[PDB]
Amino acid sequence: MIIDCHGHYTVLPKAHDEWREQQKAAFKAGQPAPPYPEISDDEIRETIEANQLRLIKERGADMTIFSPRASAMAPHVGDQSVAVPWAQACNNLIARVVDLFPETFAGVCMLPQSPEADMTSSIAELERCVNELGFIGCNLNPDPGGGHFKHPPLTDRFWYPFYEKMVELDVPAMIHVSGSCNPAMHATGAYYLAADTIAFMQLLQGNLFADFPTLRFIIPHGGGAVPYHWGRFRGLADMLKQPSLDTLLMNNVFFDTCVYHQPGINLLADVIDNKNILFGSEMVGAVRGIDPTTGHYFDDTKRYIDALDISDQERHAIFEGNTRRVFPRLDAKLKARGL
Amino acid sequence: MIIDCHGHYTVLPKAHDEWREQQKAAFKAGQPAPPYPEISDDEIRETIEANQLRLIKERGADMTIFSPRASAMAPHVGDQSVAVPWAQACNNLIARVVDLFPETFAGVCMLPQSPEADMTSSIAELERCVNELGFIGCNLNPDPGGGHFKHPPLTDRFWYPFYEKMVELDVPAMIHVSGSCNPAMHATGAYYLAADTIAFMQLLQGNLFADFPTLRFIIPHGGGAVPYHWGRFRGLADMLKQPSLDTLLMNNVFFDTCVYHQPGINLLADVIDNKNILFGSEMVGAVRGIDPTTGHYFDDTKRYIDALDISDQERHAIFEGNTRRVFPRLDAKLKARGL
Ligand SMILES: [Zn+2]
Ligand SMILES: [Zn+2]
Repeated sequence: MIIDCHGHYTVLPKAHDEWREQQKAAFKAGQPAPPYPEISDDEIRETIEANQLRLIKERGADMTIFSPRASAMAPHVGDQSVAVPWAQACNNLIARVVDLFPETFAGVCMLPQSPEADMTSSIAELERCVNELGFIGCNLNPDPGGGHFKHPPLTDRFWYPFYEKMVELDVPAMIHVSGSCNPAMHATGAYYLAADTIAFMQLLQGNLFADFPTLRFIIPHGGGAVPYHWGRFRGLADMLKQPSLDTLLMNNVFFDTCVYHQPGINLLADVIDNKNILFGSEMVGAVRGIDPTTGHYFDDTKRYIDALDISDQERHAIFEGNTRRVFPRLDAKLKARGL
Repeated sequence: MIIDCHGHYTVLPKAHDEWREQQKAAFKAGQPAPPYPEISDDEIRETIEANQLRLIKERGADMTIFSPRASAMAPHVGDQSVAVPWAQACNNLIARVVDLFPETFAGVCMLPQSPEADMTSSIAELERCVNELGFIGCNLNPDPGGGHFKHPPLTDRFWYPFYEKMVELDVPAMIHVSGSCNPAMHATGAYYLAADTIAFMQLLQGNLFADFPTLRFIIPHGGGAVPYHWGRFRGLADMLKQPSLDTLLMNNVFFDTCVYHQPGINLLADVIDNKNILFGSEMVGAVRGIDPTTGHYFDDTKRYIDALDISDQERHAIFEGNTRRVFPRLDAKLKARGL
């Protein structure tokens, strides 16, 4: 089995983006937001079937772990009064897609984070999503201010009440920022990668997993700059007098394979331990075109693992095993289906 | 010839970092600057001979392109009254080093940048360092605020008068942030690399080198995250409806070889055209220790170049050929010595 660990609901029913701009325009006008529209299951079936389900079929995947659209999380302007109904509405959409397609999609939640609030409503939405909607994970935005890193590092006690709910519920988080309000910083091509790189160093500077020994993070997009500069990060453990990386982090930190070329993927498999590598592609996302240089899709990352010269034990772990051990609720669901 | 294009004067005379802390502490009230100390040729020569030159010898290099200490250039709080005398004092030390060891060190200057100012004083110090001190390039800081990316992208018209001076003096710039004022961002493990990645995407969003076709940038640390995610950046060129990377950027953008492990060095060599790779090591810098996994130093990047399977012309471009074309003034100085 091939479980795609990274994916967002990007091609949406039209009334959803419509309401989102009315909710945005009503808040900056001092008005309440209009009622959320009704969306048909056939409309939801249409968006999914035309896009995600088609490519999963073509590309030989079985499941995709599905979360709200990453750019549209935009936890900026304005406040919690926008963030909570928006986060709730997007995850309700994710829950409905799983209802219509439960053998293929597993849910991961966005959180109603915003710069002016602590993690109280996100702990609520995580609980609502895991307990009532059957979700298996969350998306954690390390900079809900969106491009100036004006929020505390992930080792800060600001985050500690949130991590306790994660560990009790046994759910991991993918560190994942959203849209950028910084003109100097494009989101999907720079801001995503910088936050990944910064997040990994933040953990390297501290000892979070001394406090939460079972807490597990995924840093997406092959870990930002990190495997490419792996030797730089090992040497900094020594420069900081910190424990070696294999013990400090790599039992709690895992990287996905949304690196969009064979040489980036060849390097990931070469430098990061097989158990820390999770298959992902983030299809219908940042890079939707074909590679002139290969004739295959950029985000068809299975082709890079499939082209690797690895053992079947290694193929099983990237494609299915690693994700099921980091997401226990998904392992438990697949056992209960005999898989 | 073996020229290390990236290197800082990191081990300083005691009074310099001392005077830096008094210039900071005097500004902590309303005071002018304390007396700048006198520094001897023998003290300076000692630090160089105990450090950089000894390692050049053992690592078998001929030249180092030398710039002020990068972490301590960081002009946080406050303004030009600090940034200009600090840069002048810093650049003088590099000038004196080259005076003492001129066949071995070539000078590149830091600039008097600060968040509230334009490039007027930066233009002056570059002219002063190039015209009067004979420098061959500069270090250009895209975020002097020290950790928040609150400054305009490198494509903005804010930067154009400075590029005009770079263009007239025939000096390139290495894109370089400094120390971090962000609690969420360690400098050498995140901020250095995060800025490199953000800098490259900014230029990919626009067409700066249509305006300044002779403008040349070096993005250090193997391009930050950039070669590792080259397919993501190529695929984003189509997503942005933009010209291809080889034509939009790769006649004007150069990457050094400060990637501190063989597989990262293997990837950079693999995806970046030979003409865009400049040998560097940033020795005695962020990572000063030995690699347990290899038995050689992390920052001994020449050893990684030596292990590549490339032609002698290809080795020639990395070690001597590419940098002599990007720093014409040094080509002319080396030509003027018959080499
Ligand atoms: Zn994503
Ligand atoms: Zn440097």
